[PDB]
Amino acid sequence: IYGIEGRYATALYSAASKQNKLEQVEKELLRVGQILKEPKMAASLLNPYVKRSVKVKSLSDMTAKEKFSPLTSNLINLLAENGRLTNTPAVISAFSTMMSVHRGEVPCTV
Amino acid sequence: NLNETGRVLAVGDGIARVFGLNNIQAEELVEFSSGVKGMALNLEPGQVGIVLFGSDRLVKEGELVKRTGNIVDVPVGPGLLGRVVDALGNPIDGKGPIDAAGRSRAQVKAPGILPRRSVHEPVQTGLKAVDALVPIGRGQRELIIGDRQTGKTAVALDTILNQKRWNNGSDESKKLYCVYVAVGQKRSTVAQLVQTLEQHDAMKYSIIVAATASEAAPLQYLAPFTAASIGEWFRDNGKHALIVYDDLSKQAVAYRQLSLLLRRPPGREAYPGDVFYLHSRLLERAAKLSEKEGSGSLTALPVIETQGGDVSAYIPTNVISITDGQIFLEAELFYKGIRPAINVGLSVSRVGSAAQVKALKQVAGSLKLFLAQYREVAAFAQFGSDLDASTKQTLVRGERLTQLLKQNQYSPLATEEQVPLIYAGVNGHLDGIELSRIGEFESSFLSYLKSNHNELLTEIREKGELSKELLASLKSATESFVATF
Amino acid sequence: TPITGKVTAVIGAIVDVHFEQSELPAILNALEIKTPQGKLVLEVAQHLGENTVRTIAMDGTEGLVRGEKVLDTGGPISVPVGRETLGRIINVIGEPIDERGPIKSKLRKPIHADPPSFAEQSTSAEILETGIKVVDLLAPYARGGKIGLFGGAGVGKTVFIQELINNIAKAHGGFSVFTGVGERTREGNDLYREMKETGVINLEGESKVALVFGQMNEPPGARARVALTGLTIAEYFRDEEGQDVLLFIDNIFRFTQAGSEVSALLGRIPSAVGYQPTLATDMGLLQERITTTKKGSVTSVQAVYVPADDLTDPAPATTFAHLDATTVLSRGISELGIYPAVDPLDSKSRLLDAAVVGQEHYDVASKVQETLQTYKSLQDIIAILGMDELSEQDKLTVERARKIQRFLSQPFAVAEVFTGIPGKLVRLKDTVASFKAVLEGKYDNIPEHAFYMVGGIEDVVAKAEKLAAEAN
Ligand SMILES: Nc1ncnc2c1ncn2[C@@H]1O[C@H](COP(=O)(O)OP(=O)(O)OP(=O)(O)O)[C@@H](O)[C@H]1O
Ligand SMILES: Nc1ncnc2c1ncn2[C@@H]1O[C@H](COP(=O)(O)OP(=O)(O)O)[C@@H](O)[C@H]1O
Ligand SMILES: [Mg+2]
Ligand SMILES: [Mg+2]
Repeated sequence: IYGIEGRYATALYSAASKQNKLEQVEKELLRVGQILKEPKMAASLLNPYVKRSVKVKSLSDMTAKEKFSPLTSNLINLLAENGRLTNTPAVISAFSTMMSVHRGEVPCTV
Repeated sequence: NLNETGRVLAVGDGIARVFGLNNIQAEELVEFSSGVKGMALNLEPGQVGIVLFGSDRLVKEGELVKRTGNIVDVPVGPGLLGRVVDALGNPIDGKGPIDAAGRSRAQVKAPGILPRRSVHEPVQTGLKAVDALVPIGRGQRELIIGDRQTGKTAVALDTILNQKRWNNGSDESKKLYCVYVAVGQKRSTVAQLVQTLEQHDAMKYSIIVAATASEAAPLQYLAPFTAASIGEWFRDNGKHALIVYDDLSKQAVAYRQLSLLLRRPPGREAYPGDVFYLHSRLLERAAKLSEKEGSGSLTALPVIETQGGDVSAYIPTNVISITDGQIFLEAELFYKGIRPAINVGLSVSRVGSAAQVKALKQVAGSLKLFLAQYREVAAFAQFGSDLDASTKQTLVRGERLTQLLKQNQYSPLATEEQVPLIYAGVNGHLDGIELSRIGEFESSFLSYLKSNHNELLTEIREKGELSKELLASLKSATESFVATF
Repeated sequence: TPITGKVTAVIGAIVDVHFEQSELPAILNALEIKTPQGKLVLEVAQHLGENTVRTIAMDGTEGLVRGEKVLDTGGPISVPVGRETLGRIINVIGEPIDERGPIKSKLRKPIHADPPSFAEQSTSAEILETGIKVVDLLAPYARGGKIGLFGGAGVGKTVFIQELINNIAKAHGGFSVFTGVGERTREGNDLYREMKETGVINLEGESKVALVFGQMNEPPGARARVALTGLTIAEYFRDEEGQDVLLFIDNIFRFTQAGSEVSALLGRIPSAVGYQPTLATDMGLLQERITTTKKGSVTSVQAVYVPADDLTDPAPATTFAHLDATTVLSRGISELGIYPAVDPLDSKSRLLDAAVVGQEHYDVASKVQETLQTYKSLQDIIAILGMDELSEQDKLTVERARKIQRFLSQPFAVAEVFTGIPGKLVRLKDTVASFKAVLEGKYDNIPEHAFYMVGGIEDVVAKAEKLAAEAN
């Protein structure tokens, strides 16, 4: 945990919270973690042979067949836009702490 | 954990991307589990680029890597004298460990602007064509550029052999230790070279650094730099050193190889952008030190290999700009019988007469200028027109001076033997002799003085100059010999 | 348990193999793949990472399917060594290709091995008489030394070697190793005929030479390793047997050429001219192994190809430094009809020294060069003005020069089917006296034609007399 990296999820799920996709964005984010642990993935999520806008397309295959698509079909391109798919697992962790602050930050009148 | 260690991610072509090592320095030495050492040149967050000093068939993915904590250095001191070491400074001649006095880094800052002295000390190369036209000076770097199979190494080699005249002496400030740096050459040749040095008892004051082609590219690249530190040693302890690089042309090819393989963008002809900075921070390391520093000095004889006689090339121009002149050698002159084939037209010395011996300075003043006139007249008589007394007179002498400059390899001539010959040339005592006679004339004339007029040779040697009296006797000694036979 | 893997990519002569196990085979190792046609051998090149490796095919990769199973060998490509290889044609892989049964050898060493130590280096200055005028007079070869035969296409590099084998291999006494790297498959067959007829290689009897081929028809991987295969066999007789060996290679250029085809696919940044960055090293490791050591002597005759007749090309230009003798052929000389088209000027050797070939031999040679040189320096004038404008002294040197040049030619027994003239073998002793006699001006009366394609100096005067009867 740090802040800037943790804000990525909070700045993407922030909109998700308004809807309540924390489950579709927190459970999905968990996927990005396993994808990095995948040896075969390391040769694709960090391969400078693909491109800047090409590799982003192949991502959809791991975004429409993993869990992503909604609150993760944006963070996916962003996570692989600059190349932050090395220490991204740290961003997902913050989501678990930021996803719990959204429950209290709501008009609890009922 | 990974601060002092790392795991290899990829390896091939002498390159190894290791992961970890977040406390290793720039250009720091490292050691793999295999035993093979390596050098870190590219520092990146993801991985570290390292170059291998040995084969890479031993490194494999996931291997452990350890650091040395120290910048790649080499043993230095008198001990190396007569020994043959490699880039790193390890013995390769098989004659025991290297007994060094200190250890200095590969990359050393060039001497200061303040601690310098103008070059005034000559460097007897034993080559008449050289010591008369383009003299060498303790503290300068005289290039030896030319095509393959011309005589580049020759010039250098004979120089070392000539130093035997003073290294066997007692005086230190007069001696001159030699450092040959073989780079790109085959072990066969190096072996034969070192054999030749011994055949002349020249190995005792000579240090050799071997970086044959077979070795890894990083060795050939580091070879010159480490070798320079070896020589710098004398420079600092108030002694004189003479390093010869042969050749920087190969070194750049080697250094080009690390760049391309480390995926570093090429400049022109694939050479790294800073390819200039490769030879600049090398040659500048040799210079004459201040009296406060020790009056020490380091002379450099860089060697370059042109293609098809094209000096307009990328690497050669880079070095011509740094060196204090160059001894151009043409293949075409070699066959014509000019050996060594030194083109005076293009060979110059920036230090000039300052470095030349005072005695030899007198006997040959406008000699280089005269040889320029000769080629001017030689080209103009091509027309096939008759020549008057003037254009033929200079043509007669100019043609013989060129024949007097021809000297056999492995045959260095003292100063006391060069002065007399040049004397009889610039004046005009050879004009009345046939061209195919100049040959034996040299040997005969020398034997004449060593037998009769030997006193004069002894004065020229010690004094190193020509007095009003010495000229008189020398004048009469010449004319007397011409009359003989 | 045999280590096994699966293919992940197949681009040309480059196949990427992946291993599930956490144990990966080192570099320079072999691999095998089961096929209906036989077995395809691979060679590790570099570890791309992620338990994936990059390898170089040894044969055609047609039919290879992604994910196919790949078996590991456990050692770098090895080849049988010993007297058992003699009289047998070995393939790049190290298997018989002459259909005469498997080579039952005692030991089998790998093609990859480190170059001799500096202390192991042994130098020699012994002359080697070939019988070739333009050589034994100008750039004589040395015993157990390195020989190089540069030249463009169709200049006479092989035909030059063939003669060397017809004159040295016979009266040698040791062993020989011929290795055709990237050459006409046809020349190999005809070479086989010659070895049989001459009796150098007797099927029923014994033989004096081993035949290793990696012809151009074979893919790049093979054209790259073949040179190593042939060399491994010869270094055996050098250390193990410690006997004189003649190593004939043709052509050595294919070695770097074959490596520059794959360097691109390997993912290397092309150096200038397209050649791979590591040209100097690779070529280095090869030449450093082909040398004489304190255990045995080896005389190597390597032929080098010159792309677009350019000697400044990085390939040949890095070859000169690895040779004790260099004999360059210029197509500008062969077109004149002069053969061999040796260029006396460019040709160099290490034996051209009076302290070896004798003082007189040194002087005669030098005079020949100067004379030839003076003819070249006036060539520009000749085409423009002519000899009429040449001075008396210059005009005499030209004719004499032109006489010396034509005299350099020599009928080759191997090339008799081209010249229609029986071979002519000339001794070094007679050659020196011959030119020396021409320099003295003792044959300025004889016409130039009488010097063309002539063997012995006696044959010159003989041929001059025959031309008198033909004049009508
Ligand atoms: N002063 C000389 N007189 C006559 N011949 C010479 C002289 N110097 C050198 N040579 C001859 O020239 C040949 C090559 O000389 P040298 O070794 O100097 O060339 P090089 O510049 O070193 O070329 P490379 O760099 O390829 O070795 C040798 O065979 C030698 O005999
Ligand atoms: N000594 C020679 N005399 C005459 N012709 C020769 C000689 N050597 C080679 N040649 C010419 O070369 C041709 C064969 O070329 P080759 O020598 O095989 O060239 P490459 O060096 O490319 O193999 C022949 O037709 C022949 O005329
Ligand atoms: Mg040299
Ligand atoms: Mg051929």
